[PDB]
Amino acid sequence: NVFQTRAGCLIGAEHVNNSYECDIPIGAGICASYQQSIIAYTMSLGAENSVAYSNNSIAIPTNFTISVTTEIL
Amino acid sequence: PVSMTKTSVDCTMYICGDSTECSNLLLQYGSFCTQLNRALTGIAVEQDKNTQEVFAQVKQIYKTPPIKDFGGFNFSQILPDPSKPSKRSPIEDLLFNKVTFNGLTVLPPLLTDEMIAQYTSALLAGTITSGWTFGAGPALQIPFPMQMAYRFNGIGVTQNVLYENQKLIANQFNSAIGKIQDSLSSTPSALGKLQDVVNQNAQALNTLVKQLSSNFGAISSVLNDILSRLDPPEAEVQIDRLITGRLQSLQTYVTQQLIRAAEIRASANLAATKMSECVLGQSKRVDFCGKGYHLMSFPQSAPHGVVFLHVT
Amino acid sequence: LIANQFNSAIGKIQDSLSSTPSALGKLQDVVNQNAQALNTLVKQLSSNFGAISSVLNDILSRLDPPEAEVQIDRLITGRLQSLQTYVTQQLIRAAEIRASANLAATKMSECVLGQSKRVDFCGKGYHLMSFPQSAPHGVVFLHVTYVPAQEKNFTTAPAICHDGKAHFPREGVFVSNGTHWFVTQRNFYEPQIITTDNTFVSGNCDVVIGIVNNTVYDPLQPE
Ligand SMILES: *[C@@H]1O[C@H](CO)[C@@H](O[C@@H]2O[C@H](CO)[C@@H](O)[C@H](O)[C@H]2NC(C)=O)[C@H](O)[C@H]1NC(C)=O
Ligand SMILES: *[C@@H]1O[C@H](CO)[C@@H](O[C@@H]2O[C@H](CO)[C@@H](O)[C@H](O)[C@H]2NC(C)=O)[C@H](O)[C@H]1NC(C)=O
Ligand SMILES: *[C@@H]1O[C@H](CO)[C@@H](O[C@@H]2O[C@H](CO)[C@@H](O)[C@H](O)[C@H]2NC(C)=O)[C@H](O)[C@H]1NC(C)=O
Ligand SMILES: *[C@@H]1O[C@H](CO)[C@@H](O[C@@H]2O[C@H](CO)[C@@H](O)[C@H](O)[C@H]2NC(C)=O)[C@H](O)[C@H]1NC(C)=O
Ligand SMILES: *[C@@H]1O[C@H](CO)[C@@H](O)[C@H](O)[C@H]1NC(C)=O
Ligand SMILES: *[C@@H]1O[C@H](CO)[C@@H](O)[C@H](O)[C@H]1NC(C)=O
Ligand SMILES: *[C@@H]1O[C@H](CO)[C@@H](O)[C@H](O)[C@H]1NC(C)=O
Repeated sequence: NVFQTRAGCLIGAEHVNNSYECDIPIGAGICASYQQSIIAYTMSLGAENSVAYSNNSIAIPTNFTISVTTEIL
Repeated sequence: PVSMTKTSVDCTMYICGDSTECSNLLLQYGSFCTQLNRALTGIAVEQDKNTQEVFAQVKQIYKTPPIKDFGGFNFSQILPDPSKPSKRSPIEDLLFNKVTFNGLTVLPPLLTDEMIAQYTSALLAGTITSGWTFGAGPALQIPFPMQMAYRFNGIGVTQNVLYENQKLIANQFNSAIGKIQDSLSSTPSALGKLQDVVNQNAQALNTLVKQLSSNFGAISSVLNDILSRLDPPEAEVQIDRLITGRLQSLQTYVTQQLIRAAEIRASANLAATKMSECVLGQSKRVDFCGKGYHLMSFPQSAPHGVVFLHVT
Repeated sequence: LIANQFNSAIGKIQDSLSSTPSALGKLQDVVNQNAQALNTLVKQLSSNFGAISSVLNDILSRLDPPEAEVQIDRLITGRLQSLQTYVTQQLIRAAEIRASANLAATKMSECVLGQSKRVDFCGKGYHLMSFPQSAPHGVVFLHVTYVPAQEKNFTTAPAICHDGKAHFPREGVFVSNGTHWFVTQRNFYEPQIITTDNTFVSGNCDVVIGIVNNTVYDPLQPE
């Protein structure tokens, strides 16, 4: 309905607890996206990851992929 | 420096205020400040692009293990401090403490300082726990002394030197890390580069505001005085001079902002390159990642900028 | 397998370029900016700038020179100001495009004409090679890179103690599969027997921290 942010306030968007990749930047960590209505949330920087570290543990790849990507200039 | 403050300046409120007659006269000049508003908005978007390109280079948010024992090396000065209500490292806190209408608006940045600190923490944890692997695919854990042995091997020194002088090298690293904080705290001119950007933007805004009190040949610098003292057929003559002066001042401000934004974008591209090469890997380029043979780098967020700790 | 992966990657890249209209947004952005600047410059010709009319022919055929001079001067001032604004914007955009072109030339020199050790300069991963491709007012680089995958856990030691001496890996790294010890390259798991031709000796077993006991094979002992 009505949500108050740091970049002003937003009317017509439903504020949620969830977090997704930013779709429409609003500001101050707030982003909006269409799901069916318009939602406003706090953008997530990425999936949580915690690599297991000990003084004597190593990880070595056993297999590989050849990847081709495009860069436009 | 990475980004500068996002400023949005409105035509009709700055040149004419809330005067309908002045707006009707301003319509005769065409779409000059549709262009001006567009340029300022483009600069505002480019600032968020700069911050995204510098800090948002890693996908996952890596975390350091709860037990922090890296074979004598300790990163307490660069890892986030949970005691403070900011989740900033002590050096980041010192950096954040060292740096000090008329239609003008300041748009908040897309990424808050806490989110930039989370990005910096993710990069630091990835570098500590997996070396340069996490920047080129999956994050493969490696013991920190073994990683430093690889980095020693990467500059033409056999890895047995590090193993035979491990605790000495750890002591030297810790001492230099502490001296970085002492030098930053004891020198107020350390962060001059960021302060220059802040001062330049503030000076430009102050001059733009102070241009509103210039007569420009009119009988008065206040539009309400001209409206309250004259009839339309004579007041339009004075309002025309005021409009000309204020429009040309706004154009000067927009041009200066475009050039300075080009400066800042160049600096942000350089910062992104340094984060990709000095931090996510080991660089063979001379003097690109500090004096001496590069071993590693540690990023630190700063208000409107980035600070690299080049271990060499 | 590598050839099959390369061909599959090329096919996927072609399909992604074909099926996504937002892939080439940079060149489209440049074209749109230039076209819109030209449109604004042309539309500026329909503004009076305070004159009686925005058409020079009407002013000329309606007024005598002594009184039409003021209107012509106002039109000249407005149009000159618009043209100067357009020229300054074009100069700034041209500087940006020149910077982008210098970056593209550097990428062509370092990624295509050779192999680059710079991280993330020629694509994400360990750069193998690159292929240039022409685009309207631009260049598209196809970065072929090596991405490791399917890693697994190993117990590693900094050195191997044998005959009261410390052995360090010459090229790879010491790993353990649970009971035995091998030496393998860092970017690929190819375990091998720890011999004297893939390790070097430096000092005794009292200085290195975490050194473990194991037997170092000698290729000369059988004979
Ligand atoms: C390394 O990766 C490739 C694919 O990236 C694997 O190839 C697959 O092998 C399985 C098992 O034979 C086949 O069913 C798939 O069709 C193969 N895929 C491709 C694209 O060729 C390969 O097996 C992996 N190597 C190992 C030892 O696991
Ligand atoms: C990591 O180095 C830091 C340097 O700040 C050490 O932190 C200080 O440790 C002393 C005792 O050695 C305490 O009196 C201080 O209060 C500590 N400061 C802070 C901010 O915590 C830390 O002990 C070192 N860690 C290890 C494992 O040796
Ligand atoms: C670790 O590797 C060693 C060496 O390859 C393995 O020992 C082999 O085990 C197989 C299966 O039992 C036997 O057929 C071979 O003769 C063994 N080789 C030697 C040289 O003894 C060992 O099983 C592996 N351990 C684990 C836990 O995978
Ligand atoms: C690795 O082997 C060495 C010997 O090659 C072991 O060192 C022995 O340690 C015992 C117990 O302290 C002493 O009584 C012996 O005199 C030592 N021998 C030598 C030659 O120094 C060492 O303990 C072994 N390491 C492990 C972890 O078992
Ligand atoms: C979002 O989460 C907080 C958790 O502190 C909760 O109190 C709040 O009600 C949630 N918002 C909505 C709209 O449910
Ligand atoms: C290695 O073991 C750890 C133990 O916590 C586990 O989290 C991790 O997934 C394992 N790594 C691999 C590559 O399977
Ligand atoms: C790893 O940590 C354990 C726990 O303290 C310790 O006993 C072991 O020696 C450590 N290994 C190395 C190589 O430092």
